Amino acid sequence: GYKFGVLAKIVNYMKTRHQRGDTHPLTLDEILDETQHLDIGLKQKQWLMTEALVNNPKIEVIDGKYAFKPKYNVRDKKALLRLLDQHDQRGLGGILLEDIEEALPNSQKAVKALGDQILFVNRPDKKKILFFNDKSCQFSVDEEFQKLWRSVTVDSMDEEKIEEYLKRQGI
Amino acid sequence: LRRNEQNGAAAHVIAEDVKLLQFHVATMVDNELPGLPRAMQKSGRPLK
Amino acid sequence: VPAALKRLAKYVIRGFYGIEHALALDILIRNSCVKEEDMLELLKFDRKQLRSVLNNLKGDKFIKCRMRVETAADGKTTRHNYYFINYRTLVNVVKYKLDHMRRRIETDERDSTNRASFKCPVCSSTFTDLEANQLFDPMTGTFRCTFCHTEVEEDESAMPKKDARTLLARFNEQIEPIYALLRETED
Amino acid sequence: SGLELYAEWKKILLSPERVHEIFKRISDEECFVLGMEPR
Ligand SMILES: [Zn+2]
Repeated sequence: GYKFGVLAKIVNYMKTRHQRGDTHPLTLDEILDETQHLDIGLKQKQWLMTEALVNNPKIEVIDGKYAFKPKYNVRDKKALLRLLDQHDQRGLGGILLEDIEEALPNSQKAVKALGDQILFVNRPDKKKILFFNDKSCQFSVDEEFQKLWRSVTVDSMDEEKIEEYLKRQGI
Repeated sequence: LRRNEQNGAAAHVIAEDVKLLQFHVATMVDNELPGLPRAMQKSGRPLK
Repeated sequence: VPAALKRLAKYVIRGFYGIEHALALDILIRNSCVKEEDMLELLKFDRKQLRSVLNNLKGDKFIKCRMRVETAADGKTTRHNYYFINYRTLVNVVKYKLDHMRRRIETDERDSTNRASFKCPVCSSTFTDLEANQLFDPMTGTFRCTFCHTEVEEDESAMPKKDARTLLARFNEQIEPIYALLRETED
Repeated sequence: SGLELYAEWKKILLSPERVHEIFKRISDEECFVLGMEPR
């Protein structure tokens, strides 16, 4: 095909820039010169600028020149914790640890610094999902109690038999 | 099944396990059930 | 919808139930009526694991389930599921887990006594005081199983019972606070 | 359907324990009506 893999290459170049650490936004024509996109037609570049650059969430537009959003990815562990709290409040859910890793250097040290406040759940793809803990309410469950729970099955109990058990026990 | 219930295993796991238990019990009572698989003896000979 | 009912549901679910299920109960709290597919999207969990949890929830009838059929614009057959929490059902089901917890403990101790004291190592099985004294012969002058030909000691039976008695007291202390919450609910 | 029961009014699987509990709830007098000796 034509004019798709080139866009993919530009986006990959942006990730490479971010592994470089150049926060300063760059001109699209200069990016093309670096990526050997001069051969491509100008009209495809204009269509990219008008539509695809804005659609891409990672990309951002500043002073008429396009670059990634330094706010989107996590930069400090405190902001990661605050984002987790906000996500818990608004029901967003956890965020993928691979994305957080490529976002933030030493993200594993950030999680170690979190400690108990941060809850991580394993996934079959090994991706880690992070959920903020609830400060307001703290409870402890013991394994023997959970087992004593586990055995009993209300599904065995028939609903009429339920209301009957309350009425029998005189309350 | 007892270990699965003890561990609180998946509900679908317990359901399939109960289905297999029912199949085994009903097959022991009668191996000529209508429209159901026959329980062999690992050699192609149906169990009595 | 008085806040007391919500407080009861929150406290019981958060203290005496599972975290993964509490995650779904959070969605149930957020909205009274939710699509099953929307519950999936909010949960962000695999279909098979969610369906296992939903089968458990169906068995315990914590949240009532209804089936609704409507005609889509495309016209293809579509099946739509609605789950919503019912306070009246939930209160009884929860109280029921709580109540049978105690019947279990009483049965455990009934069983501790049921076990026979005499036990013989060569035999490797429990023995009734009945069988032991019959095996005893007046001429020999000492009780002893006829079969194994070794003395029987009952001290081994005593130990586990004492251990269980300690566990029961801890359970009572841990279950002591939820009853006040239940009372506030009945208020 | 084979060796499993389905109760449809919508339609749910009927586990053996449900029938066990229903039969236990049944009274002895109803057994005579159903032509089954209770004892
Ligand atoms: Zn002996």
